[PDB]
Amino acid sequence: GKIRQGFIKRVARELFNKYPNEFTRDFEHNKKKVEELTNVTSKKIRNRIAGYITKLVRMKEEGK
Amino acid sequence: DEGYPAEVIEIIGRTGTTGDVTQVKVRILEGRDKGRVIRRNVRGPVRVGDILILRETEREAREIK
Amino acid sequence: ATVYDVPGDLLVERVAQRLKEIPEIKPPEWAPFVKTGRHKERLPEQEDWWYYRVASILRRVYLDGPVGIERLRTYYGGRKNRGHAPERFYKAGGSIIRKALQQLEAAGFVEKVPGKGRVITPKGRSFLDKIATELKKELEEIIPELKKY
Amino acid sequence: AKPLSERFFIPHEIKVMGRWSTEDVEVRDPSLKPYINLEPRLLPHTHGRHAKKHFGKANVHIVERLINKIMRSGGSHYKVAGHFMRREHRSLNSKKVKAYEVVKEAFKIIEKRTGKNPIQVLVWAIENAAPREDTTSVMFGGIRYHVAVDISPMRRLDVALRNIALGASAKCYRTKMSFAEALAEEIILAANKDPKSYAYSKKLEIERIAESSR
Amino acid sequence: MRIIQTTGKRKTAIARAVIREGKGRVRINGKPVELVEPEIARFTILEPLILAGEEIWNSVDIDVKVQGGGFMGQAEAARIAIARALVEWTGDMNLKEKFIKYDRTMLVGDPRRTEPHKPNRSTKGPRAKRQKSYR
RNA sequence: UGGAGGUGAUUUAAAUGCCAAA
RNA sequence: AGUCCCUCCCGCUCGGGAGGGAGGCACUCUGGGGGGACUGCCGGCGAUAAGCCGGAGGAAGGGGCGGGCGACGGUAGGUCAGUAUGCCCCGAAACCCCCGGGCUACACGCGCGCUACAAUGGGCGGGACAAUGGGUGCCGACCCCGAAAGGGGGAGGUAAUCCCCUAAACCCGCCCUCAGUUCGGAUCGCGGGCUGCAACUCGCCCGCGUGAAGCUGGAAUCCCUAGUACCCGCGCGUCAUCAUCGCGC
Ligand SMILES: [Mg+2]
Ligand SMILES: [Mg+2]
Ligand SMILES: [Mg+2]
Ligand SMILES: [Mg+2]
Ligand SMILES: [Mg+2]
Ligand SMILES: [Mg+2]
Ligand SMILES: [Mg+2]
Ligand SMILES: [Mg+2]
Repeated sequence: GKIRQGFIKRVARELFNKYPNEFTRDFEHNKKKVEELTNVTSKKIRNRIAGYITKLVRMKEEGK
Repeated sequence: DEGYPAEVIEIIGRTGTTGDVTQVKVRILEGRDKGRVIRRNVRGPVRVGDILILRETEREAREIK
Repeated sequence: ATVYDVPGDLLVERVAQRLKEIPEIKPPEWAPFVKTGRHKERLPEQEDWWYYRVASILRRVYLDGPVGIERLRTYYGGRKNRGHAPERFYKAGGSIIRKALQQLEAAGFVEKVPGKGRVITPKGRSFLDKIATELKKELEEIIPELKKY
Repeated sequence: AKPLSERFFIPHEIKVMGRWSTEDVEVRDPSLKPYINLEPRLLPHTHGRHAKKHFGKANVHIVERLINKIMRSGGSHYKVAGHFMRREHRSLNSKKVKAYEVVKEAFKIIEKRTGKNPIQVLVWAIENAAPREDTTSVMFGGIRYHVAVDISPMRRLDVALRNIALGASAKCYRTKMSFAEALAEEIILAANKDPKSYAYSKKLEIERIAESSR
Repeated sequence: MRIIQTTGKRKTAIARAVIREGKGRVRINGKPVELVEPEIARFTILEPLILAGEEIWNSVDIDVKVQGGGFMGQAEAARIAIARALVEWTGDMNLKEKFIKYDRTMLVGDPRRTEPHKPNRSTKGPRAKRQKSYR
């Protein structure tokens, strides 16, 4: 089961609202931005957060 | 004496006492009733596009849920 | 052509046939009564197994010298059936190998490096390589791909 | 014994074991046609990379399938011709070299005795030994009953191969015949619909029982 | 004077191959490849050469040093090294395309390794267990 | 959403509770 | 691996090999740091959510694979014969030492295994390829003596340096040809050795001889989904000597 974790979602939503004009639909750009904007040390957690942020960006751009 | 080939076009679901049997829909390719579509029970792994060799083409499996 | 260019068993057979002309190679007096190791069960069946063993030892020294008695004993060991117990690996005896090496040295084919073992002399290397060349000349008539090597 | 030209054999074309071509082999049965792999290939040894994925065994050369089928003991937990055949330590399990040699010698014998391409004879045997209707069991009142069903092509191929292997294994057990000779004899008998073949008789019995319980 | 080196790995067997211009001589630890036994091992090494063709085969010399593993593991590592050396030396993508169709593992390798053993009949395997009794 | 009635059917066999708690 | 020098072999050397010294960090390896995979991309189902199914590219694809870590409680489950500990007992014996016995007995029932009942073999000669670990109360190369088990000297090693350490299944050639046998090796006789203060009760190894049941197993019943199961050997623990065991390769 590939179920996203709660704190991943929470931190991703907090980052998205704080800097709406900072993330694009590109995974690498979001990965670097997440690396620089937080104190996360685990490489896996960074990837999870960046992926969810990418999904959020493309979902809001589509307008739901 | 040699049977009739039929082609599987749809998978319905598993059945049997231990889930060993699959129910499918087949289309007759040769013989008296060529072109008709009937449902059958099959033992063994099966996928869409396979061809079965029926020894007679008048028995139809009872529908399962 | 060198020893590396021919199958081992054919070369051993040819060398064993050739070694019977060397006066210094003679089976010892206790040869007809012994086994070739504690892991065997019956006596050797060939009436001239001594020459085969000597030829094998010579080719062994050619390829892995310097080498001593103990490592050769390891090489000639094998699996033993122990009745109701599981099979196990065991080493071979020492008298056969030591006598063969001493006879080969007396023939001038090997020499002793102190503290290290025994190595092949130029005479022995020539003796082996000539037979290897002859065998390869015979062999490539039926395997044309060997003419390149 | 064996000539040096055979001990050191060098191939130059992509063909089965460097000795036989499968260009003219044809499969008559429409159902087994896409499940008998006959693509050009030199060495039939895929190192078991196919069992992981679903339907992965479809694209494995038929000769390697036979080699894997005979790489066994034979009679572990059911009786073949009225006997358990537990080979144990002397069994051929996990020795792919010996099975390879057995198959090669059997193919040589088949080609010598009939004068045809061995792969063609093998295809004919598996075509004749594959059943078309089977049965499944139900329980009522403490009694077991049979109900007739149909067989998918891949299971047909598996059953044919297993029965050929079992017949060959039974023929050489504690007799003067060797394994290669038994395999060749079984294949030849099955190709001619001879009842003395274990696989053909087994197929006939299976289909009879299935018919008598529609 | 071109010299190219390649590497192959297969379950603790390691092979290093060196390829250069030559006459068609291939040696495995100093032995000509035509004398490798048993036959099933010899055909494993020869497949990339047969696929490449006779013109390419007779124009190069290959020497392979392989250590570790067993007699079947060593042959496959040599096969991988030879295939990589061939595709790099000639540098044409038609041959590389042909190898992938025949056998992908020739170029990507095989990552399988043994699984460590576990208690309850450890010496047999990680999953085989002692027979269970109730009375 | 939650309730009250009616008509049909319902695939072999399958008994018992010692020791102990004291 | 490429380059240089010296020596020795072969078809007499155009060519092809093997050692040694210089020299090098290319390749393998060793071990610190970093990258890489996120349902990220594409098509469907579902609700447009959560997710699911199927493809591309990729060393790796959907907890990537294998392990460690076991919540609040219960089981009057096991352990006071590992250690800690209350109560009751012995307290000149139920405490402390020494000698000899026993735990190793044998009409019989049961658990887990090893060896077999043979050709998918037995014997003899020859040819190939490992990994994990361990070593100063120790590992011991190399030489000599002996038919074997073993015996007498003894380099190097407090160890990526020296040693245990040239595995077996597998391949090639010859004998045996379906037989209680050239299958099986239990049981017993004579002789030779090692450890130890001591080998009868009660140790392990070697040579010759002897040659039991067993010819595939009723009702029942166990393990296992991929480098997994089956088959084959090896290392460490225990250890003066002793492995059909445990944990690993
Ligand atoms: Mg050997
Ligand atoms: Mg045995
Ligand atoms: Mg394993
Ligand atoms: Mg209790
Ligand atoms: Mg006891
Ligand atoms: Mg015997
Ligand atoms: Mg005694
Ligand atoms: Mg018998």
